[PDB]
Amino acid sequence: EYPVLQKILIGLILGAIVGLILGHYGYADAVKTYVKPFGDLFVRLLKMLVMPIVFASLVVGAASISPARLGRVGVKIVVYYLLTSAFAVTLGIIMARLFNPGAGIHLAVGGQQFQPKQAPPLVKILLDIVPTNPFGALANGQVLPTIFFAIILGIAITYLMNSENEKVRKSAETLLDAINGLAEAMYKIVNGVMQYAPIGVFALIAYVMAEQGVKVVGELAKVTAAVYVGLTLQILLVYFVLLKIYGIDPISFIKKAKDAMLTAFVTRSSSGTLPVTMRVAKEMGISEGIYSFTLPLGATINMDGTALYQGVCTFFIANALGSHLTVGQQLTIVLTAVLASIGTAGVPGAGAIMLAMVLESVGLPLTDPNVAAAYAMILGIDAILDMGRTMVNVTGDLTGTAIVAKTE
Amino acid sequence: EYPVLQKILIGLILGAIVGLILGHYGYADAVKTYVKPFGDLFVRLLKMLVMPIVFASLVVGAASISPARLGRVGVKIVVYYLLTSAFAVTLGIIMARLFNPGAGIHLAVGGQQFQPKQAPPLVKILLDIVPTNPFGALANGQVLPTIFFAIILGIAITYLMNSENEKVRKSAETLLDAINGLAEAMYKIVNGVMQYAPIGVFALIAYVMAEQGVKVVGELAKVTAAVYVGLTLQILLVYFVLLKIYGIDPISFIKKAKDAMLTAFVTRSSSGTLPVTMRVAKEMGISEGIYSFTLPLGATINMDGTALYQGVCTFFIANALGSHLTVGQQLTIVLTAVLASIGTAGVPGAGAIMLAMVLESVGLPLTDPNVAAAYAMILGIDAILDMGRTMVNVTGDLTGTAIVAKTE
Amino acid sequence: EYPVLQKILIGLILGAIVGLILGHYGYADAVKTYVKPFGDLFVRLLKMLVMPIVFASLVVGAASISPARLGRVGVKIVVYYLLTSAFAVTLGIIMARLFNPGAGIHLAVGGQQFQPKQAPPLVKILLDIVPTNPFGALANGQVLPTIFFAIILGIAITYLMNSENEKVRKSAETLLDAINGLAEAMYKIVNGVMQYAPIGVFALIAYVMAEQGVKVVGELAKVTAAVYVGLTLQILLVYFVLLKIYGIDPISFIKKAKDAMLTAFVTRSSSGTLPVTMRVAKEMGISEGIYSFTLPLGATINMDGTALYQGVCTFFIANALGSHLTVGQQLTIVLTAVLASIGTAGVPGAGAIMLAMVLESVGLPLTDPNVAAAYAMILGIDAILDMGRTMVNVTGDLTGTAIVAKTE
Ligand SMILES: N[C@@H](CC(=O)O)C(=O)O
Ligand SMILES: N[C@@H](CC(=O)O)C(=O)O
Ligand SMILES: N[C@@H](CC(=O)O)C(=O)O
Ligand code: NA
Ligand code: NA
Ligand code: NA
Ligand code: NA
Ligand code: NA
Ligand code: NA
Repeated sequence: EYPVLQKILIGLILGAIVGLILGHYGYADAVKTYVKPFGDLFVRLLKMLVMPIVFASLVVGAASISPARLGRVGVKIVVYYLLTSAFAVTLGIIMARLFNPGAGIHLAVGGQQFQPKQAPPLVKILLDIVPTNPFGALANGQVLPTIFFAIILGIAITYLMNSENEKVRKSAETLLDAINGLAEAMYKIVNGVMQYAPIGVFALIAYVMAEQGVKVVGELAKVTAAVYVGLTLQILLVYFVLLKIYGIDPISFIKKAKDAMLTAFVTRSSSGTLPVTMRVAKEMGISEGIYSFTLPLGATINMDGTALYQGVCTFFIANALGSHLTVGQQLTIVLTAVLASIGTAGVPGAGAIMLAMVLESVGLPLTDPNVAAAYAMILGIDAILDMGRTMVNVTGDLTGTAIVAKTE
Repeated sequence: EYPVLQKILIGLILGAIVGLILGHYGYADAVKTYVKPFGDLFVRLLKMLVMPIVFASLVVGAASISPARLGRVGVKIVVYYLLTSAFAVTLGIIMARLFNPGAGIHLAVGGQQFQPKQAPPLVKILLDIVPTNPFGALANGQVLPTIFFAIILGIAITYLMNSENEKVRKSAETLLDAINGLAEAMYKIVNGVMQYAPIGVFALIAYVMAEQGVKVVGELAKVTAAVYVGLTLQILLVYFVLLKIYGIDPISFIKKAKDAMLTAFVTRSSSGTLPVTMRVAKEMGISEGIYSFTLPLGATINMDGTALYQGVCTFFIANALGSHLTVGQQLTIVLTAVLASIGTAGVPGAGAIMLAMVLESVGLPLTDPNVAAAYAMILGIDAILDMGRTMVNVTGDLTGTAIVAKTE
Repeated sequence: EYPVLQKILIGLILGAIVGLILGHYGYADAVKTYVKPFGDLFVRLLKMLVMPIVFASLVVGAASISPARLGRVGVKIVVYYLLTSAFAVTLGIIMARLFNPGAGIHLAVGGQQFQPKQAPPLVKILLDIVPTNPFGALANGQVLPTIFFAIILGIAITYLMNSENEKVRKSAETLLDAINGLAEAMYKIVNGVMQYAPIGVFALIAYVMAEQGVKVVGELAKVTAAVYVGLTLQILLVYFVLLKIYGIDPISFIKKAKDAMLTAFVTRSSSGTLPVTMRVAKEMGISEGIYSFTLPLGATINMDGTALYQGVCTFFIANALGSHLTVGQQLTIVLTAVLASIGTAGVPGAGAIMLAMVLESVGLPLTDPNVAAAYAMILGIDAILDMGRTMVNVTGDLTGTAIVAKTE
């Protein structure tokens, strides 16, 4: 009974209210132990679907599309991704000069120290996209190396169709069918898991507002508004405009990508949201060729929401330490924050941990006593910011896929 | 050559003789390094078949029968499994009052103090039944999450069969067929492995008896006879009885379930016995809809043998510690042992580890010096006790499966 | 554009020359960070293919051929492998008495010490050949357990083809197809990756010669000649001969095993070369039933080149230490090095680590101050000796598969 998109808006509005109120009376722990378990289940059920929906769909996508098209799709979507993420930092820097976050605040030094993780070599990150055991890749996480093998196998399936033989032609047929069976099966599960969505959506914002909704006051409120307006200016001033330029109706696009966004926002897992956003692409008739490859890649590569968050936050820590950033340093963030955004995981809370890499680049390391105590205020409300981020991170990928789709 | 059921009975009788003799002359070391490995190969060979046989069969299972039907079957088998587990504890309690194991014996306090392995939250265990990577589930054991994803998968295939499409209807059929292929194959294998069964049976008891046969004398003899006749009354006073009331011939049931029951007794791994118990279920012509779900679920959930074991051993420790248990402390045993038995793994010797959980609830902890030296005497003959447990643990799943089967 | 078998030879010759030049002028680090990655990309690409190609092919192979044939092929190949490995050591010893590596040399003692790894019991290594989760076998490396289960599955698919049922016989057919689909699909992928091979080959020797080429002077040069002249005399005197005897024209055998021999040489992974060496088998038209099972087993069991290397080194150390080995100690190397060779991993540089095992049997342990400092000279030019080893390790697998196929 009842429409599904309504249930989520009701679970979202009611849950955000129920969270705040329950949380302001000090029931931060009563929500976590009682409410959260239902929001947890919603994420768990989705994660389930990620690996099969991604692997199977993309073998069929790479079998259906031309190997010259797939490669063209690739270069087009990377150029899109890179420029959207670059414009996203500058939008968060402009939002950090418009609003002033932590302008004249002096924070309690010596409270908490942090320890930055040494990032692995670029060579190793790049060579690691080619999996040495595809069964291993599936067996544990690893969407990117899966993407790679999938395409290669999909492509090989096509070459086995052109075969003179009959025994080969059929066995290649039999494989691709069954793989597509799983694919089609998965897209059916996501609907069923979307049926639980409202209950899960309710519980998740109830937890986030109950645990952190009470700390969105003071200079942490002004850093919050700087972000959410900045992200709102990313959806309108960038996506709505680039969809208008490419002749796609931007209003009915939000109609088609509603379920992805609300999941991304609440779930705060770009990775987790993948089977919803992938269905949302099939909803709007984009070829399994294109969206099977662009979405999972964009799940990790394209993070406009994160790119922006790391901008406004770099400025926050720079304002609450006294000294401002050079006009040459403002262009040194744009590069590193896009590099940090690419590198960030499609998992909850990973942006703030990756914000540490864009903090050394400007000159204020996270081992510095007072920088560390400033960072800890932001990490205090990170799950509030995380919600906006992920949603834009996800919206960005779908916007891209739609554009590449109309071009071909 | 030769009948196979006879071979296992010869391997069992000869093995337990050769083991008791060799072990009495102190050749526990020789039988461990020389004979036991042949009994291991049999165990290994069985484990092998579990993942593919469970998964592949249950996908077919959930597609084969109505999603409503599977639901009812579930509620029916859970109501079966709980009541049979609760009857099992009370039967062991009467067996621990009929006999007095550890009646007037004092033990050498301080030999070995045991240690708390903190249990995980039930909310987490329950949440853990949903697998976040179906591959990762299969990849490493994990029967329950696989049961989840399997049913879910199967159920989705059914929906693709009712599709208006042709390309969707065929590729879903193709998939169900391939997965059915695997299922069928793993049944064929378990027949093969069942030919090595006698050799592996021989070696397995030969080791259990060599290692622990001698110690089954004195008060430990009384506690052994307590358990065994208690288990015998579970089969004759509960299984034989409930099979009659439901209109299934108890003796033709025991004939068809023989291989399963023997594997279980010798293997002492309710979980390793799964592919034999699953074959046995198919041998009695039961539907893959029913037994594909019930047997793997019951392999972990329904442990009447473990429940009865924990019963008698609670009374054993209580008698060896002097003070008896109240009528309300005995009704407190019933509930905790049900939890402990369900919570107990289908792996060998695991119930003695969960016995500690049912000893905290009465008021006699495992870290208390003289309880710890009383529990060590039990752990000393646990392999002799484990054989019986596992056998009844597994018999009950088949009994329950058969009963729900006839009713449908 | 351009043939492949030409491109590889130009990459190897130009690459071995560019390597030696760059490294002699101290750029051994420059090659390692710049050139080497390309050569690693090749290895990742091949490795990708090993798990699906080995599994899918052998299930088809074992379903393709008679379980009596496969059994016979197995005993024929094991005999072949053990005999050729034994002969390889006796050839190495004859090279190391003809040449005198480390005759009049006395080394700087005490610089470096080594740590002998504790090898697990043979019974444990044998038992672990049966997997306990086939999905865990694939998931992480584990060619041998896969091999085992693959034959089993293949043989079961067959018995399912003889069933009176329609629904069983078609599902058995469907599964076999989809598995075969993948197998055919992987072989095409190797055709593609072999296109990158010359770029990979060029880089991989650039590295090896840059790092260790310059070290091949003095007494270390005399050992390198000893191993190579031996390995050559294994190719001509053992393969070219045993092939002619069995009636396969050797000259065209080398022609059709070119891609494998050169991948093995440059890549140094007997293991990672397998998808090339399995294709090369198919190219000369050997039955899948035979090479699906001989070649992957051979990758781990049959290492003529390693066995030879261990012979000529066991004679280098002993020469540097001063006191010679007995006639009965030479025959003690023959036995230990065949053993060690069988045990030695299909992975780059493993024979050297395994050389310790054969050294202890002659009475010169690796903990000994001066043995450990001579052994570090051998370990210095290892990649150099490893290239030749690996090639001859693989060639004997193809020679064995070829011979055994001709006898049927
Ligand atoms: N939850 C965010 C993580 C981040 O913003 O760093 C995402 O997956 O996009
Ligand atoms: N062998 C028993 C283990 C136990 O009951 O503790 C089983 O798996 O059923
Ligand atoms: N690279 C060699 C290692 C060895 O010589 O043991 C091989 O894979 O065969
Ligand atoms: Na994203
Ligand atoms: Na990212
Ligand atoms: Na059980
Ligand atoms: Na249990
Ligand atoms: Na080899
Ligand atoms: Na080896």
